[PDB]
Amino acid sequence: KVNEFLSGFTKFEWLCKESIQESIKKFSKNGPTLQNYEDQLKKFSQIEEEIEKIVPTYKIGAMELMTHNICTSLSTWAKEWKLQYSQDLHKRARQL
Repeated sequence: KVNEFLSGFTKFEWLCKESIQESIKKFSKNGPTLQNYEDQLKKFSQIEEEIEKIVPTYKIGAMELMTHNICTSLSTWAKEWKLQYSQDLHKRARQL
């Protein structure tokens, strides 16, 4: 049951791979539009919605889990991409 939770949450673990700078740099090399940047910020806010959606806290048999730790991890991981987006926005302004 833990692993079922974990499988539902691999999509959220995607943060760990996406946190690499190379992914955001490939997407930035794509030269996306302002609407695209806004779409990534919005998908990011939706990620945050899922981060607060840590409702499952069922005691796994006779074991109680610490979900707030996971939530905090996800939130920090998250914040990474927003700071990345601000820093690339500034250099777009620079070049153009």
